[PDB]
Amino acid sequence: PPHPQDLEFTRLPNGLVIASLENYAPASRIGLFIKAGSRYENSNNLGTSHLLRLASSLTTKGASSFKITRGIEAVGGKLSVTSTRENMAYTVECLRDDVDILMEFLLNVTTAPEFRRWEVAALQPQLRIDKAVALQNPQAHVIENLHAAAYRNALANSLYCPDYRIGKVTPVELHDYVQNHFTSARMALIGLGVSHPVLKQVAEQFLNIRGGLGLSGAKAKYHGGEIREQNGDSLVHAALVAESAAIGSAEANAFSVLQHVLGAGPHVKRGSNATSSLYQAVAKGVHQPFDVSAFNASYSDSGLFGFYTISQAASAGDVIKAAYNQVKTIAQGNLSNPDVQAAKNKLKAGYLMSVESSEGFLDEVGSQALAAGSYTPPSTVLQQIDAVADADVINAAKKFVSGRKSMAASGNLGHTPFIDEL
Amino acid sequence: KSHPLMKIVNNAFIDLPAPSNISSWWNFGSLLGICLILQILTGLFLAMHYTSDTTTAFSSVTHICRDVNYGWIIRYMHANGASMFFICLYMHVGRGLYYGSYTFLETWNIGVILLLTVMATAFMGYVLPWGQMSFWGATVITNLLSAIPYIGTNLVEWIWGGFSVDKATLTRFFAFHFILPFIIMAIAMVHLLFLHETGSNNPTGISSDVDKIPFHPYYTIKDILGALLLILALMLLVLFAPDLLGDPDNYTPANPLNTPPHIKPEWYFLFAYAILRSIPNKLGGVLALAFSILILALIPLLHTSKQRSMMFRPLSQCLFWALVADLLTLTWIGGQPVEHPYITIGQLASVLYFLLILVLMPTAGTIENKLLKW
Amino acid sequence: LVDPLTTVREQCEQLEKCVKARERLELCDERVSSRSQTEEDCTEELLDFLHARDHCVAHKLFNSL
Amino acid sequence: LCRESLRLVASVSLNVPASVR
Amino acid sequence: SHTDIKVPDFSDYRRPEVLDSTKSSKESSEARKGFSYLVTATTTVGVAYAAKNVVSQFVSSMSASADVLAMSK
Amino acid sequence: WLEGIRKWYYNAAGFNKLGLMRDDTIHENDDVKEAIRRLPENLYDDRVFRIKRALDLSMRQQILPKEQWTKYEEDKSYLEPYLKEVIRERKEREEWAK
Amino acid sequence: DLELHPPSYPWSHRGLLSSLDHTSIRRGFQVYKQVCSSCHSMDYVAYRHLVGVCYTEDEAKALAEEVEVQDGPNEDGEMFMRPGKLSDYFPKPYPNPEAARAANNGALPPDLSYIVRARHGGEDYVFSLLTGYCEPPTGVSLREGLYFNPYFPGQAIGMAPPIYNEVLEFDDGTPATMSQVAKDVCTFLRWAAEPEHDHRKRMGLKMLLMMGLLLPLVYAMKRHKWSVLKSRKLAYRPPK
Amino acid sequence: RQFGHLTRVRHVITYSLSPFEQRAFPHYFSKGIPNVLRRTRACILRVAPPFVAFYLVYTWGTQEFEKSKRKNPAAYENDR
Amino acid sequence: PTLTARLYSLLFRRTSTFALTIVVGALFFERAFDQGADAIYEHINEGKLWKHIKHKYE
Amino acid sequence: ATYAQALQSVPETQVSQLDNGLRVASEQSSQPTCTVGVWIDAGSRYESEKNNGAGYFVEHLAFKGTKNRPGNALEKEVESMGAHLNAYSTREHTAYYIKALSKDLPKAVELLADIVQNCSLEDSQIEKERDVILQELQENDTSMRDVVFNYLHATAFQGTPLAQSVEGPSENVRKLSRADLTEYLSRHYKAPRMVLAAAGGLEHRQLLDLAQKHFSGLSGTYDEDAVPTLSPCRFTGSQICHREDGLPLAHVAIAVEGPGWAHPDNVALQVANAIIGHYDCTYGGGAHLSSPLASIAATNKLCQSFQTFNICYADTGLLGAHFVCDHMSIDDMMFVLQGQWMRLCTSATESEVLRGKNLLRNALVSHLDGTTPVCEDIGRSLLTYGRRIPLAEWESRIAEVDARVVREVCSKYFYDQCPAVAGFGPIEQLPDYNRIRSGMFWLR
Ligand code: HEC
Ligand code: HEM
Ligand code: HEM
Ligand SMILES: Cc1nc(C)c(-c2ccc(Oc3ccc(OC(F)(F)F)cc3)cc2)c(O)c1Cl
Repeated sequence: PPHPQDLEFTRLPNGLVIASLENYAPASRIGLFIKAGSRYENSNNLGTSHLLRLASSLTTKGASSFKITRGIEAVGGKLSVTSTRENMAYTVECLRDDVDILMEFLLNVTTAPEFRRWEVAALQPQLRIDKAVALQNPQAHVIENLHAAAYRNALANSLYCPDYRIGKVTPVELHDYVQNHFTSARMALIGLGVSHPVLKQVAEQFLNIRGGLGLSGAKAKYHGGEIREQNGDSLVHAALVAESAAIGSAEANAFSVLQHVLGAGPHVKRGSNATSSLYQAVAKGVHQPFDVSAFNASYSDSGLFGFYTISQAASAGDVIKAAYNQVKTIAQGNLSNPDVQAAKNKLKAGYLMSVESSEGFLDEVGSQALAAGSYTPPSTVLQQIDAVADADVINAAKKFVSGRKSMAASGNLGHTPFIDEL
Repeated sequence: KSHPLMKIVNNAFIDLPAPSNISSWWNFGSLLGICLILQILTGLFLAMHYTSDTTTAFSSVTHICRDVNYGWIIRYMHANGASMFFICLYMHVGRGLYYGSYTFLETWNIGVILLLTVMATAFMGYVLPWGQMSFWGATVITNLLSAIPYIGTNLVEWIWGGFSVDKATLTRFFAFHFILPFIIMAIAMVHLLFLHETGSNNPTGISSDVDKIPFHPYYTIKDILGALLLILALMLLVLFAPDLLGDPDNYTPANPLNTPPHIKPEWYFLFAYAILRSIPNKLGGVLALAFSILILALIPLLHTSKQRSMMFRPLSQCLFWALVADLLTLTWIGGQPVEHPYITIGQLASVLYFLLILVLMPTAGTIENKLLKW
Repeated sequence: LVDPLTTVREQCEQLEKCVKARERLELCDERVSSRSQTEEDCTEELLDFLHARDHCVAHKLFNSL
Repeated sequence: LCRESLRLVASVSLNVPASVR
Repeated sequence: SHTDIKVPDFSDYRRPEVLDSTKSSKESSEARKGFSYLVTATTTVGVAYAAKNVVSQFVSSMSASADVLAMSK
Repeated sequence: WLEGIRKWYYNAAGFNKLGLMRDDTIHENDDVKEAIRRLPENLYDDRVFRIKRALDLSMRQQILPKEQWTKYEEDKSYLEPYLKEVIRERKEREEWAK
Repeated sequence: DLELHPPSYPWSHRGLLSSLDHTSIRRGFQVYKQVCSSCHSMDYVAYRHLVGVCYTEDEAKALAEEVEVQDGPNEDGEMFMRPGKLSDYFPKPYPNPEAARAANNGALPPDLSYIVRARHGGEDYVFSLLTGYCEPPTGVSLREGLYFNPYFPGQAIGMAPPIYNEVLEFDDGTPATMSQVAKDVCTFLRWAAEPEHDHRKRMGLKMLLMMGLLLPLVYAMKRHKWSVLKSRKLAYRPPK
Repeated sequence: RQFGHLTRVRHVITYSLSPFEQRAFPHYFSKGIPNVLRRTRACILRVAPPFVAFYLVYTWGTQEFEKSKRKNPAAYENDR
Repeated sequence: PTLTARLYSLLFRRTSTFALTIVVGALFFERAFDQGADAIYEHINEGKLWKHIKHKYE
Repeated sequence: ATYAQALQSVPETQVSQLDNGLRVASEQSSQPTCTVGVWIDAGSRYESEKNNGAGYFVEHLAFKGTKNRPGNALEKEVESMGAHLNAYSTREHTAYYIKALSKDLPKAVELLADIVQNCSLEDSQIEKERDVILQELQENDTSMRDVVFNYLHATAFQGTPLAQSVEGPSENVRKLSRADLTEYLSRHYKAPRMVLAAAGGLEHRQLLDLAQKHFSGLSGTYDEDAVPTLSPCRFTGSQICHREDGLPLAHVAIAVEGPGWAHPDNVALQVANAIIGHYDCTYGGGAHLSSPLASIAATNKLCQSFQTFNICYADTGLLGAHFVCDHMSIDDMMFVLQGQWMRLCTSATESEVLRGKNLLRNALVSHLDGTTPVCEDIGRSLLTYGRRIPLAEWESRIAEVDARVVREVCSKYFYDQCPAVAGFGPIEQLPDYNRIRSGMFWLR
């Protein structure tokens, strides 16, 4: 093989992170990560993120809507946009000989968008599409609700524009949103397959715009509670979670391990998920098609943890309870060192695999770069997994069973329990 | 620019949804178009040399045959073309009767008009060369109108422009003969305009929207073949038996002083000539002869079977072929002199025609239903 | 000089139908000739004959020409 | 859509369909 | 299942050259097309002959008749 | 007896040779069109196929093998009960207008 | 009120591809010019018409100059005769029907241009008429000027039997019999009434061969196209 | 009315084959002639009796027109 | 390759050459047919035409 | 540090063999995780009318425990150690593979050899997977993409094995017994007809000695006239039109006979397919898209998704396209598509080729990013091409494709060729075959 390289790193005067692995691939992959997800949408300018996501390649200052679309396609590049409830991630791909063109079109899209009334008005009904395409998966319903039940100010906000707002987003609201949240103190420039001098040189020259967070998020006041969309699908989807802890604390790790103890997902194609604690617990009173798995969300501000039930129509009452009991008798303390040592492998491997391909890697480098300061190599993560004791896990399960509850259900909910019946 | 917009009016010649199962009896409309266009084209070229004056009208046609280059082929294609038209017409009307297509009332009634127009055209056409049958055909046919009480006698003289079929008539007949074709071609486009509202019938009589196919490429190639055959039939007549369907008396110039022995309208009219001669009364004859053609317009009101087409209708099937055979009989009877036994065969054939259509065919349909519990 | 026709007629009116008709010609011809003031002729019979003869005549006269 | 084998981060782009992680 | 749906057997109607379900059609297509496109091309030729002839007749209809050529001398 | 003639005629008409039921041949018409709309998915879809196959046959000019012919005894009058109503409702609509 | 129909004499030009016999036309012409051109008009033929049919141009022009035909008017406004030329239409036996009848006991000898097509039976009739003259049967008398011919209708023709043996003598020197004359003049009269006759039938051949060739070819194409539909297979697959 | 808008058809499958992959005149006489003969058998007694009847009436009324045109018969009659 | 197969790829494949073929072929055909069937007719009616009896009168 | 040079620094995939046949294959990077797995020339093309749907049955049973690891041990051993175990069947291939940590490679390789060789095939388990699969066939029945693609196969390769689905007719599933499966297994899973591929953190020869350890013990050779040969499958210009109106949208697939894994044209055909490209309503580009079909489709909503394809098999393939659309847009979508094919065949502009080339270049490099990708490439490359191929060679082959080539190549496979057409849904508009066939030639 070739010779492994140091993921270089810098932090310009105005707080702007820059990073660049130069792994001499034939392909070059560049992200500009920005703190501008749903959390920073106020109670008025909703969906403005969602539209902003679709709005890549509307005419900019230096390049026309045409030039952008055709120019990248002329070298077979790609300009993707990836939003979380916290972060937007404008990410390009191309051959390592075209890097400067793709870099160029990237800066226009972020620093210099015009948002022309007649283009932005023409784009609006795509919201209708992109939303409906995504709410095919009944999960999206449930998860969207769950945050809106759990949290209020910031993270209750959906990734997909609400109904009433489709059409109503003004080009002023984009100008405003970009101006306020596309700032040096909220941005990290990540590069894979590119040398550090040029990523700096361009960042200094063309990304040095006002570095003053123009809005800040709230502190994510957790509420708690339940949202139930009765709608007659064959199955019933329902999620139940409780206030977990944020990412970057060693208490997060304990929830991560607590996850792979309970339920991760399939590891072996077509198996019965023999090792999955939750699936196995709910495997046994109920004889039908069903599913359950451990929900673990963790952001900078806060976090969620619990389980997700895809039960039958009338098996909802059984599956949701039966699964809950199984987590309870972990909070009570039935956890052999073998079970923690298995989960620690699942997680250790699961992480290591999830940065294998360039695609995940860049999302983690940019994730760390924004979330907190500089890159934390895999060894330290693998070590910190080991660092988590067998107490912290049972204390996480104790924090769940005791903690404030959030439930989001949708399906035929006739035989579905409520938080007070649970 | 490209004129690209109303070629897209051949959404009713190319992507037109047609039934999959229309038989060769549906090939006939197209042919009738070919007949019409052919007739027009040859007619025009004949008009380049003909003259409508009594002094030169015969002499012109001869000059066309003898000295005008290929004038004879044109002249005979025209005259036999007239027959092929009428064959195609009677096949085409039959199809409609058998398969019940007369349910498309507009298309049908426009049809019944067209027919009259074509009869009228061709009648005048045959006067133009001013032969013995050309004259006496007109004298005898036209005069029928003066059977109409009070006015007819004046009306006939108005038609003629005098007291006899004369030079005054021959000229206008040419004039009208030239025009009507076009009125025919206009009406035809309306005839289609209404048909395409519904699309074609088919031999079953059963709505074929469940199973349609593009007119093209299927029915184009079917129709090209079909035209080729008509062209064969025509060219056989023209090149081998050019006087087969013609009367010889019309090769001797007209003479208002000496009447031919067996005066008879050209073949496609003989059926009605017979029905006319059945009735002893003058007016009765005329009204009968009228009904004999216009009863086509009544037909749709006499439909009774809950099935549209005769395909699944045995009784009707027979009575139909009885009708055709009776027409063949009347056609024969009309060609013969009015002597025994032809006058009685005439009577019975005539009464049989109307009896079939008005009494028996509707009854057949009724009984037919009673046997299926309809 | 002699005409091929005037031979072929002779040779044709041998055949049985010609003589049979010619017979009927004489036979009623008598009857028409020998009476007083009856009003017919045997024209019909003449033609009956002539037809029978000339069908034949035509069937071969043209070989001589 | 199917059923029977069951055992957030939004994403949209310019060349890919949208995925819901 | 939709995998019960087996295409029926057309070997009753096929061209000989494409009967062997273990033999590539690519050889014979060359000649199969040629053969059918031939029929077309001939039919066109015949029709061209036929058309050329009826046109020129109808044209010649308008040049001086023998009646008018008589006096030309 | 009538029922012998009926049997004969039925087989003479010879729609059966195409695997068509009597009520497949009925003359399309407002009442019929309506009755047909009221038909249930299966009964409708069936009729569609019976006719789609009968037309295809007619085009090829062939018929069905003797065995697959529609049989007098088995010939369902599927459209009858629906139409009779459509009619009666319209006769009521007219009576009332009088 | 009785009538005898002609028989079917088989002419060299009878069959559907059989042409006229131009030698016999040539001879037939002389029969007209000698025997009938003195009572029968042939108004629609002219000497030029003969050229390339049965005579050369020189022969035909020599046939023309043989006749005095009127022309004019000249400088003084007066009509004058001149020898014929190629473009002259065969001269007329009389000035008009009244003269023609007054010369022949009231009966008008018809024009022969189209007589072959103006009568049922055609040459099979004309021949039969010309040779078929015979004696009135016991019972039949006739007016003066009428001769009995059984092929004519009413059997009382006003034409004197116009051909007997050696009524003329032909150029090529054929036996000028009676029935050998009638044959030739009938063969001529056919051409007079139908000059297209040879050409038409040749076209007919080309048409037959052509349809021969095309009509299967087209049918083939039709079948090539319709194959798709004629071969197809339907399958009803409702579920539950 | 055109393809797309004609009518509603459910649960039907059509299999077809390229004109170039198949024979133009398959089993032409093999299966043609019998099919033709069946077809002729089907209709013949519906079609032909009316024309036969025409043929009878034709020849009859014709030869019968010829009788009445001919002559008279007692052998004596126009006198005595 | 068969004759059909060579004919396809040499003359029928390109719609340009296809048309040219029809033209060339139709010129060639025309004369052959005309003269062929003219000859058949002339034989069928041997002796009878002015072209057969022309020589005698010159 | 150029693209041309970047192709040099790519690890040359190392490949060994065994006396007993099993080719061993591996590409080394310094990846802390790796992927390793078994690739086999077996499936529904080698299957036959009576045993069709068995390769799917075996694939189903393979992870339900071996002899040396009964019940759900095979499962738990892999689950608990963290790693991932997957498998798939196709018409011409079958693969079972594991994603693991580098250190686990030795343990991993062991389990695969056990899954392949010592499979239990419990008689109680067969009837358990019998009810599973019957329900997995009802699932596909409502996935118009899968249905249309199987139809396309059925009518494209009618009368041959390729026409067969991988899943098999619902009858066979219900009547396949152990006897059939065991036979299939022993008759088809032979060591020379197999490859052991892996990529990530590992040194070639560590694998090879693990292969000698656990795969020397596999059926090492074959008997004489039992190991089968593959008959060429005839491609038939034809149509199959499942008219189902109650479905919201019409799916259609149309394709002409592809060249086959072997043929070098498969580069200029990939370049060409890249030019016509692919699309769905969620693409950002809209009207400004470079592919005229995509931009036309987008501005006029001719379709809500369309993709070109080159499905490759041994000595043939399917080279065409597929679209999902509204019951009235079918003709137009078709017209534009065929239009593009004929446009390529007869005039293929120079730069638009250069666009395709780069899209393809991008495609293959950014396709081989991971271990699971490259392991799978290596696994099949050997089973089809006979070797693995350097990106530096693929590049050379791409760099030779220009206008004149793209045309000669497209003209070769498209121009005046009978296509095979599968249509599923409200397809009353879908053009007649005789019409579609005329869409394949020019100078109208
Ligand atoms: C000198 C007088 C004369 C000559 C010579 C003569 N004809 Fe006539 N022809 C007549 C007259 C008078 C009639 C009157 C017919 C009638 O009885 O009404 C007649 C009648 C005919 C008719 C009868 C038309 C019909 O339908 O019955 C034909 C044909 C005819 N001629 C042909 C000829 C031919 C051919 C020749 C010589 C080759 C000839 N004629 C010579 C005076 C003549
Ligand atoms: C549309 C249907 C037509 C029919 C059915 C028809 C029918 C006829 C008939 C039966 C004749 C007598 C032919 C004869 O005995 O020689 C005739 C003569 C004639 N027709 Fe027509 N004709 C039609 C259209 C036309 C048209 C459109 C024209 C001119 C534009 C035309 C011009 C003539 C002329 C000039 C003659 C006299 C020459 C002759 O006697 O042949 N006809 N037509
Ligand atoms: C110049 C005269 C006519 C022309 C050119 C003509 C032309 C056509 C054509 C082209 C068609 C479509 C093809 C077909 O279905 O056969 C058609 C249909 C029809 N015509 Fe005519 N037509 C003429 C006269 C008539 C007459 C006289 C009638 C009735 C008395 C008639 C009744 C019909 C009917 C009922 C149909 C459609 C029925 C079906 O689809 O089966 N037409 N006509
Ligand atoms: C349903 C149906 N519809 C139509 C239109 C046709 C049809 C009708 C006419 C066709 O050719 C024509 C020939 C002459 C024409 O002239 C005129 F303008 F005077 F008319 C017009 C058209 C060709 C096809 C058909 O064959 C069927 Cl089956």
